[PDB]
Amino acid sequence: NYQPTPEDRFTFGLWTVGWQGRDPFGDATRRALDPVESVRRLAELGAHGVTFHDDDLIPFGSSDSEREEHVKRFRQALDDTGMKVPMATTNLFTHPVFKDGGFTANDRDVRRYALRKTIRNIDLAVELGAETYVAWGGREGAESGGAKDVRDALDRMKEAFDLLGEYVTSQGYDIRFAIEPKPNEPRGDILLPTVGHALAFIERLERPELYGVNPEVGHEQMAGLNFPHGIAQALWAGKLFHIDLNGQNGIKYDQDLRFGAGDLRAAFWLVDLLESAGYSGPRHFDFKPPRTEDFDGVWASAAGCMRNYLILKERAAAFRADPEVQEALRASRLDELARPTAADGLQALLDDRSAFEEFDVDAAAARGMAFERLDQLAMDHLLGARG
Amino acid sequence: NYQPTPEDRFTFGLWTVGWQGRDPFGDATRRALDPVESVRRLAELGAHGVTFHDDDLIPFGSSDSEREEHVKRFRQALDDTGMKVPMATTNLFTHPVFKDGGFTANDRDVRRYALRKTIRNIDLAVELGAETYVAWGGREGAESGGAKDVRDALDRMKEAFDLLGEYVTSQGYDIRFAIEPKPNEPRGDILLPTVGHALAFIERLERPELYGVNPEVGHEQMAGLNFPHGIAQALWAGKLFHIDLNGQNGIKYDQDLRFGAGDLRAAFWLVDLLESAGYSGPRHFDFKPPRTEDFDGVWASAAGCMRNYLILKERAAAFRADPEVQEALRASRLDELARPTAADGLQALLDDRSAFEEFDVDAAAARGMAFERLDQLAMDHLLGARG
Amino acid sequence: NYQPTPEDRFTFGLWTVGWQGRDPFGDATRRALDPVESVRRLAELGAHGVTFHDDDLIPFGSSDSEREEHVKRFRQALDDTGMKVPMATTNLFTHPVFKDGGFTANDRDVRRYALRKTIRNIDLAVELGAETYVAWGGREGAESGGAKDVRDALDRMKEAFDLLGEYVTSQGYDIRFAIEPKPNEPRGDILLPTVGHALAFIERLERPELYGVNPEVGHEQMAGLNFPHGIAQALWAGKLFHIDLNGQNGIKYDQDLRFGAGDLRAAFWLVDLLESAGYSGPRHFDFKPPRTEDFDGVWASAAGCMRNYLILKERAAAFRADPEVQEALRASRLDELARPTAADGLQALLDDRSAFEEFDVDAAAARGMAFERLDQLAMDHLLGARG
Amino acid sequence: NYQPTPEDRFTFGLWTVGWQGRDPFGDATRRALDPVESVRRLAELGAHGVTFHDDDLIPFGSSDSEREEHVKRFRQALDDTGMKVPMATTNLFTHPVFKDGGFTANDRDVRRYALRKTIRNIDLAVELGAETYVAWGGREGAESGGAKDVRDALDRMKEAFDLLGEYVTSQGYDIRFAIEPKPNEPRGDILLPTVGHALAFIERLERPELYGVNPEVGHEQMAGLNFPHGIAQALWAGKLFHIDLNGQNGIKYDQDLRFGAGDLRAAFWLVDLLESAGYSGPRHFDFKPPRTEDFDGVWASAAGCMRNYLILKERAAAFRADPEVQEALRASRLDELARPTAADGLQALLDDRSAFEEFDVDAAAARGMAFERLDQLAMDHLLGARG
Ligand SMILES: OC[C@H]1O[C@H](O)[C@H](O)[C@@H](O)[C@@H]1O
Ligand SMILES: OC[C@H]1O[C@H](O)[C@H](O)[C@@H](O)[C@@H]1O
Ligand SMILES: OC[C@H]1O[C@H](O)[C@H](O)[C@@H](O)[C@@H]1O
Ligand SMILES: OC[C@H]1O[C@H](O)[C@H](O)[C@@H](O)[C@@H]1O
Ligand SMILES: OC[C@H]1O[C@H](O)[C@H](O)[C@@H](O)[C@@H]1O
Ligand SMILES: OC[C@H]1O[C@H](O)[C@H](O)[C@@H](O)[C@@H]1O
Ligand SMILES: OC[C@H]1O[C@H](O)[C@H](O)[C@@H](O)[C@@H]1O
Ligand SMILES: OC[C@H]1O[C@H](O)[C@H](O)[C@@H](O)[C@@H]1O
Ligand SMILES: OC[C@H]1O[C@](O)(CO)[C@@H](O)[C@@H]1O
Ligand SMILES: OC[C@H]1O[C@](O)(CO)[C@@H](O)[C@@H]1O
Ligand SMILES: OC[C@H]1O[C@](O)(CO)[C@@H](O)[C@@H]1O
Ligand SMILES: OC[C@H]1O[C@](O)(CO)[C@@H](O)[C@@H]1O
Ligand SMILES: OC[C@H]1O[C@](O)(CO)[C@@H](O)[C@@H]1O
Ligand SMILES: OC[C@H]1O[C@](O)(CO)[C@@H](O)[C@@H]1O
Ligand SMILES: OC[C@H]1O[C@](O)(CO)[C@@H](O)[C@@H]1O
Ligand SMILES: OC[C@H]1O[C@](O)(CO)[C@@H](O)[C@@H]1O
Ligand SMILES: [Mn+2]
Ligand SMILES: [Mn+2]
Ligand SMILES: [Mn+2]
Ligand SMILES: [Mn+2]
Ligand SMILES: [Mn+2]
Ligand SMILES: [Mn+2]
Ligand SMILES: [Mn+2]
Ligand SMILES: [Mn+2]
Ligand SMILES: [Mn+2]
Ligand SMILES: [Mn+2]
Ligand SMILES: [Mn+2]
Ligand SMILES: [Mn+2]
Ligand SMILES: [Mn+2]
Ligand SMILES: [Mn+2]
Ligand SMILES: [Mn+2]
Ligand SMILES: [Mn+2]
Ligand SMILES: [Mn+2]
Ligand SMILES: [Mn+2]
Ligand SMILES: [Mn+2]
Ligand SMILES: [Mn+2]
Ligand SMILES: [Mn+2]
Ligand SMILES: [Mn+2]
Repeated sequence: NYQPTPEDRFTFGLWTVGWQGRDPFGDATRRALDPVESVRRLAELGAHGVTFHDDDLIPFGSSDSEREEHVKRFRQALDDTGMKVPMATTNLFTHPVFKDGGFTANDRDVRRYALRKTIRNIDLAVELGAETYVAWGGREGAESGGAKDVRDALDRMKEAFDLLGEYVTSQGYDIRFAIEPKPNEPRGDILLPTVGHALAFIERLERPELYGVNPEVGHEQMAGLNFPHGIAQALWAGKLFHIDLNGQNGIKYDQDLRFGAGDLRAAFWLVDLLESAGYSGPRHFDFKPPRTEDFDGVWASAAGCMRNYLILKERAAAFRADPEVQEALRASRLDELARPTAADGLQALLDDRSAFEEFDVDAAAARGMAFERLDQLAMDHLLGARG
Repeated sequence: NYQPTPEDRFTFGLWTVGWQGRDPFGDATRRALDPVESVRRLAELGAHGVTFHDDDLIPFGSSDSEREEHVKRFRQALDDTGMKVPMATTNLFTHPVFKDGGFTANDRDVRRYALRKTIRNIDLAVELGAETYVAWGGREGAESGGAKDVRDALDRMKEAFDLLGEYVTSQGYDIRFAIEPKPNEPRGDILLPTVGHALAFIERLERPELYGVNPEVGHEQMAGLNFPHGIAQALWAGKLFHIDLNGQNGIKYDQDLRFGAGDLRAAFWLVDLLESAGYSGPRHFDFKPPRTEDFDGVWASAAGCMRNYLILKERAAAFRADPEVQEALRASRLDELARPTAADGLQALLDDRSAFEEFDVDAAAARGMAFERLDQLAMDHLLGARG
Repeated sequence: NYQPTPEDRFTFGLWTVGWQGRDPFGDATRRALDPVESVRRLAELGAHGVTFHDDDLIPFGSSDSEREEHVKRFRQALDDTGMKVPMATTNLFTHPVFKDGGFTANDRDVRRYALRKTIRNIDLAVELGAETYVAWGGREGAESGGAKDVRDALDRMKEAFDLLGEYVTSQGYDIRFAIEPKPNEPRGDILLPTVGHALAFIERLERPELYGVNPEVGHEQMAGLNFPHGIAQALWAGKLFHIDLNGQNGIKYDQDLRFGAGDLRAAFWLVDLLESAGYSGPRHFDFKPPRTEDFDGVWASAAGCMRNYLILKERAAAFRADPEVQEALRASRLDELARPTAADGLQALLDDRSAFEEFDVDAAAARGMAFERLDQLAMDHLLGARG
Repeated sequence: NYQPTPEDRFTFGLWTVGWQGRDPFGDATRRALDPVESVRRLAELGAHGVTFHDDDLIPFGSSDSEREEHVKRFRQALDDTGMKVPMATTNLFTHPVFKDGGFTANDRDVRRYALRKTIRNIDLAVELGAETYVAWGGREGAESGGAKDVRDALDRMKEAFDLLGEYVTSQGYDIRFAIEPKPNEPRGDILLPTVGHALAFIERLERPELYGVNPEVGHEQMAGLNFPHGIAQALWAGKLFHIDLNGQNGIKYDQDLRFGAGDLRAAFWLVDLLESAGYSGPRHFDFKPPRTEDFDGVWASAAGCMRNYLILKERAAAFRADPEVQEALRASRLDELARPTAADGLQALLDDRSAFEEFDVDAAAARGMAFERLDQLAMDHLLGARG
């Protein structure tokens, strides 16, 4: 049961299963994985494809010829396995040159370099067939208030994305950008810290249609935000281009637990919303097998990502299909929420005495919402306890 | 020193100093304040003006004759003191009818009622000279995941704000709207939980130019976010129509401490930003004197709000004027951040070898940012260890 | 399925199902419940018993004769239904006199009054057969740093509990005290903010054996702490006298959701630990049906508390009984954790070359912990997805 | 002004200024610092001393001859500067062997190794003149609920500390132990997560008088707790053996900002408490110059730590000396808090009608606490708006 297949569109970053277990207080506990090994093992587990930072696939500082060779080996593995590369991204955070940012470094020469590094890898992404190009500005921010004028930083962020827009437009590429928010870590505060801030920003870009969000479960949870609500907003705006799935236990460092771990109920409501909305993008896992684990545990953790998505999918489908839930949805007036408030228009509203002068506010107030019964059906479904 | 005058544009909600001290675990510790007394006492302390919810000024359910009497008394005290009313707002949260929201209540009739109640108060705000009308959707949200389809709720929110914009335009009113975010409380999760989410939503409205944000110090802090950063993004977008100033000690219930209390450094960096940016709107305090206090403490706390703003203004000004700080700003390349990355344009960037093949990435990486020195000069100035 | 009965030892505060829905931003949405009604309805749902604050059962300020009458009616209901009263507590937080605390009010006359109120209700608790007397110092704390010398406050807290100890000892009562931690709300910071701080404090009391903790799921979660870890510590110390069960979604105001809601996985690990440890005290629900609900929803929410405990119990028992989990526990060396580190003693340890000079650190390092596979079995069990 | 001198007892970890800037998302930005250089540079800035983990001073795996060489060089620099070594500690977290803990690793052999590694360094700490030996159980904990039986882990922790106490007693060493709490990071939840939990644990040890706490400003803040309150509880218990001073901006990853940065008011109230209490231990900074910084910024940040302590000391002293503050303290009844509730004893309290039947609860309730005025005088003093 719950065996994933390519139809489920599960993808993994090379850096996920490849994470060697180095944390701020600890050395690596696992050897480096060859990207080819990761492609084959994930394919065997039922993955649809993989994603990469430039520097995951090609060691920083490789010559043109070594770079060709890294890419060729990886392509070969993709071809043998049928694995795809739906997304790609830039490492603008590891090299010490990026210590104050890539696109919003105070040093202009660094910001230019950030863009050139990005553009080179956009060409590679396109060659590999990537439809989304993720930007995570992990170094864009500050630890102190006078280090970063955030209005200037946003000008430079806009300038950078606008230039990327012009680049992909000039080349005739079908690739869209997805901005991945995170509120802090490894900067004290990161710019565009949440889905909202990234959606807002995108509207000020010269070609806003080329840009969307790549939200991450744990990142919105590091600001204590409701992740399914934020995905709903992104879907309402037409901007959910990609998603990173994982787990997180509240407000703390970014844990990057396998999906289903962390806030299990929020995972449930998330699957429900994505499936209800018909989200057709990759179900991409950005997680890290804990450094406690050997390679067998790495693969178990990867497999558990996909397993939990499928169990949740089944329970959410069973919840939405249950006629008793559908009656509960009516009792709670979810159907009334979907009706326009005033299709009759402003003047009709103002002339409607029953909306104000004759509104019996106490009778409306007395109506229970029936949300707890609804939510207990949802719980019973999640837990497969439908009595 | 630090005596506020009405030119400082300090305003207060009636519900601030008028808070009777009822919290979820306790009864009122103070008697109701007549709004006349609030107006007079705040003017004597050097306030510029007051703001109100409809229900602070006119108790819910008042007859027309009671309404006229409450407004007449309030108008006389405004007259007598010279106090302005720059902002007003609707209470769409207290009354049991609003338990599932106003604009996004699942019941349609409640949504229409919310709109009518709002509209009525827009008229009154205009009569009193308000330039901004705030919306705080405190009840818009959910405790449980099935209770609220967030995409439908956002359709309903957009409808409501669009109708309000249609109303003010049809009436020829100069007033603009400001959305005040809050992440949670009294709902488990509130819709448009942060400055980013509200900013993004506005761009989807029919007349986006009529709508900005009214961010609150404590509310962004309740999501663990950087409030000065949030304000910078609002200013960058042209959307800082109004602000609520107060204090909060991290991620917990909404404390509404006096301005200056809570995160003092963030208060410093906020004042620096507002004053640097030439923000010309009201410096509005949304705070609650703690229920420990009697009426004499109410006034002390309100005076404290204004005094802290002025002390921090002086310290920020001394910081910016210090020749050591200016040299520090240059050593930290804040001036370079303000300049374009690639005003030579995309093709010149792509052709610039110094941006990529010939960029000495180790030399750039080795150059310290000098942020700690800069930040210590800021601390020195804040603490008055430099004048 | 999952029908609760008195054998499950589920209890409810009168104030839980009786909460009228007043929050800091909202009026009551439900009428007051008669305590007799609450006793009968809970009995019908399969509850074992009820708990009370003095002021839930007897309106503050009742005369001796009205007080007798309130108590008599309640006793009658207990007798008809067979409901018990295993715990009782004092309201030292609602009346404005307690605005700076009961036991640690700065005013000495208030602290004395706090003790007299408490002692009167301890006599009533005993008469009703209560074995635990809970203290929740919801008002003990501060909003500002100079208001409360916390060393003095702790002296006064110790003095108060020591006097209560002497009282119950002098009267020959079999009643034990359980201190309920909460980190903040309605004070900015509450004294003894966590299980740890309360356990620590108890060790400085004159008769520490008379005192334990009454931890609450949501309260430890408001400090972002692992609730099952804290219960484990309390059980390790012999101090888990009582427990409050409910749900909470991270770090925010105290939500008091029905149990199972909030952090569902932490609910699972909690049930597992309590059942594994043979906790024999009440399974007491301190929750509040959301103010969205009418009385039918109040009773559904109460019923869902108990239902979720039973589902979780079943899954946790199935997890612990599964031989495949037992092999996984061995693979992860949980059994080795339970063995003494050095029963051979200090000198033997120092003479053991294989523990240091000849310890192959790299071979030990290479061993995977197998925790992810273990945890995925736990997930599969929780979700009833054992494939 | 505010030049530190060695009498101020300011100490620094080698790992503080020596931090090379490697974080989970980035490589080192600074070269390794020779501990000799750290000792010399900190002495010139007016430090009192340094502290170390075994592995900071002697790289993991050093031969005896390398060990002697590293220690000789360090001893000469201590000699040359007059710098003390008041505290030392074990690195039981970096090496992959410690991935599931040292003292509470599930594998027994790892636990024994942790103890032997610790013991060896206790000898060295004593040789260098340390009075305190810190334990920080950074790896003791779990990511998942089944991985760690917390009751068994606490049996193992107690065993370990008891063995260490047996060791120092058998050797006749004057050294005492201090447990440093942290709630999470690098483990999902760490055991003994706060000051309270560590304090409670100590009372269960065989020789509790040998053990206190080494609380860290940022660590308690990572649970959203009040650090000055935590310190007051440690002082009240006689257990504040050592302290780590730094800064943190709320609930997130461990920032380790310089002291003064982060929550400035909490830093003020901490200094007031330490100085009022006559705390005589080291003022130890556990901070990391941000990786943005070069070596000149490293020194600026370290100097900033000491300077902020001294500025805050002066401001707290001026606050306590101000005649208006003294009157404010009396108006707020801080003096009454310091006096007993009922030194007349239980029977006199029970017989005192003024404590109950005849207590005028409305008059007491009406008396304001005047905390806001007091707190504004504190703000004035902190900001230098009063001298
Ligand atoms: O206190 C934290 C720091 O101390 C130790 O030196 C570790 O080796 C370092 O990597 C760690 O992050
Ligand atoms: O953007 C690509 C990825 O970059 C880094 O690995 C991040 O830590 C991550 O969350 C992100 O999803
Ligand atoms: O930081 C604020 C300054 O930089 C901004 O990004 C704007 O371009 C400029 O007009 C403003 O005055
Ligand atoms: O009643 C006060 C409420 O409405 C106002 O618009 C406020 O800014 C919001 O913070 C608050 O709770
Ligand atoms: O901003 C918050 C306050 O504003 C309004 O006056 C409400 O009536 C009050 O109860 C609320 O808590
Ligand atoms: O102590 C009894 C109860 O008192 C109050 O109702 C609290 O808010 C609660 O959590 C506690 O459990
Ligand atoms: O606040 C600190 C003072 O109060 C304490 O609780 C002690 O009893 C006293 O010795 C100390 O000096
Ligand atoms: O390496 C630094 C580590 O060990 C020390 O004992 C520290 O106080 C702790 O905060 C830290 O991470
Ligand atoms: O420091 C703890 C580290 O552990 C992880 O959560 C993976 O288990 C990383 O995301 C993090 O950097
Ligand atoms: O002050 C109102 C309070 O009364 C209670 O019922 C306590 O008996 C609490 O839940 C509620 O918060
Ligand atoms: O103007 C009519 C209103 O005025 C009052 O009489 C004042 O006492 C209200 O009770 C009534 O509805
Ligand atoms: O001191 C004012 C604040 O304190 C509380 O009463 C605590 O529950 C809040 O509701 C309010 O914002
Ligand atoms: O303010 C929100 C209120 O709602 C509750 O969570 C119950 O649904 C209360 O615990 C809280 O006071
Ligand atoms: O700098 C180390 C980093 O390298 C990555 O693999 C990115 O490719 C990240 O997960 C990790 O944190
Ligand atoms: O003292 C022996 C040690 O000294 C070194 O030779 C220094 O280069 C080490 O490699 C060796 O183990
Ligand atoms: O600036 C020092 C701090 O910044 C980080 O590098 C961010 O990941 C932390 O690990 C460290 O405490
Ligand atoms: Mn399938
Ligand atoms: Mn990128
Ligand atoms: Mn600027
Ligand atoms: Mn969790
Ligand atoms: Mn992440
Ligand atoms: Mn991600
Ligand atoms: Mn809103
Ligand atoms: Mn604070
Ligand atoms: Mn607020
Ligand atoms: Mn506000
Ligand atoms: Mn510019
Ligand atoms: Mn049963
Ligand atoms: Mn009590
Ligand atoms: Mn004192
Ligand atoms: Mn949750
Ligand atoms: Mn609670
Ligand atoms: Mn409780
Ligand atoms: Mn420990
Ligand atoms: Mn801060
Ligand atoms: Mn730290
Ligand atoms: Mn530390
Ligand atoms: Mn005393």
